Amino acid sequence: SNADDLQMIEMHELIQEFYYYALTKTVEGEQALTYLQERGFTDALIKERGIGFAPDSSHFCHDFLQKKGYDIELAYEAGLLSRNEENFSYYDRFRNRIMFPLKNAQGRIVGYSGRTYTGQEPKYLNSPETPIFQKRKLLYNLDKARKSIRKLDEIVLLEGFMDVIKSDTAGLKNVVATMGTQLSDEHITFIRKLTSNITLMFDGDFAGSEATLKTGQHLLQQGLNVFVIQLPSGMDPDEYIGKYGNDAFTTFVKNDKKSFAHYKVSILKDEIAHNDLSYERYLKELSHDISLMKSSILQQKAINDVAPFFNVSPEQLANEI
Ligand SMILES: Nc1ccn([C@@H]2O[C@H](COP(=O)(O)OP(=O)(O)OP(=O)(O)O)[C@@H](O)[C@H]2O)c(=O)n1
Ligand SMILES: [Mn+2]
Ligand SMILES: [Mn+2]
Ligand SMILES: [Mn+2]
Repeated sequence: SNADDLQMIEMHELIQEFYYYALTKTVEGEQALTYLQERGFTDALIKERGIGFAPDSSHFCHDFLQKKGYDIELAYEAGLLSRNEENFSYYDRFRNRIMFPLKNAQGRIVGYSGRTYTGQEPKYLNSPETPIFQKRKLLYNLDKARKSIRKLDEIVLLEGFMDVIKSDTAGLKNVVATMGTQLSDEHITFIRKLTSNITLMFDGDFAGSEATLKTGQHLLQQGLNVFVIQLPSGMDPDEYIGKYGNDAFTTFVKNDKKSFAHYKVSILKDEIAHNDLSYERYLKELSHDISLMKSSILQQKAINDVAPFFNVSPEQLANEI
C-alpha cells in the first residue's frame, strides 16, 4: 500500500542519518572514511551524497528501526534486513560496507548500494527488489540530473553510479546509471520523456564495448539518437578524472562523440576487412542501423562515415539502405 511504501521510505531516510554519523564520527567508521578520502571524496561531497557506513555488528540497523517503533517484518520487506531460515530471526543486510543512498525519480531514498572497502565479495551489495526499489525503473542520479538533461537536451549513461558521482563533481551534470543492470524498456520510456539524445560512455574494456553495442542497438531500435564516447583502454570516467583532471575530462567528453553506427563499424573494422562473410552481414546490419536513424542530418553523415569501412561509395551505401 502507499502507506507501507511511505514507512519503508522513512526507514531509509532515518537510517541514512545514522549511517552518515557512523562513517564520519565513529571509531569503527575510520577505515571506511579514509578509503573514501583517498578516492578524492571531500567531506562536502560525502555530506552532499549522504554517504555513510554500516557497522559489522549485524544488528545496528535492526536495533535502530526497532527502537523507532518500525515493524521488523516491514523492514525486511524494505530490504534493510535479512532473515535466517532456521531461527526465523532478522539481522542487518548491510554489514561493514560504505553506504550509498539510492534516491528515486522524486528524490526520496528507496534503497542502498553497499560497497566493500576491504576487497570483499560482492564488491557492491544493493537492496533487493522491493515495492519501492525496482532496478528496471531506477536510474541513479536522475532527480538531480533531470534539470540539466532537459536544458542540454541530452542524457549521458555511465556504467557505475560511482562514475556518475565523480562526473557530476567534475562538471558533467546530465549523467545517470543503472544499478548494475542492462538498460530496460521502462528506463527508455522514462528517458524519452526528457530527451531524444543519449550518449553512452561505458568502461573502456571489452565488456564495456559489448554493453555499448547491445544498449545502443536497443536505443536505436526504440528511435533515440544514440552517441558513443569511447574511453581510453582500461579506464572508466572515475579513473580518467583521477588521472587527467576535471578540465581534461569535460574536454574529452565533448570531443569524439560519434553516432552509434559510426562507433559500431569502427569496432567491426578488422573483421569486415578480413572476413568476407562478415563483410556482407555487417554491411546489411549497418544499412539497417542507418535506416533506423530518425535524424536525416545524422543519417546522411553516418552514410558518409560508414561507407569507407566497406570500400564503397556513400551513394552505393545509400542505395543499399
Ligand atoms: N558486485 C557488484 C559489482 C558491480 N556491480 C555494479 O556494476 C557497476 C559497474 O561495475 P564496476 O566497473 O565494477 O563499477 P566501478 O565504478 O568501477 O566500481 P569501483 O570504482 O568502486 O571499483 C557498478 O556501479 C555496480 O553497481 C554490482 O551490481 N555488483
Ligand atoms: Mn567491467
Ligand atoms: Mn568501472
Ligand atoms: Mn571505477
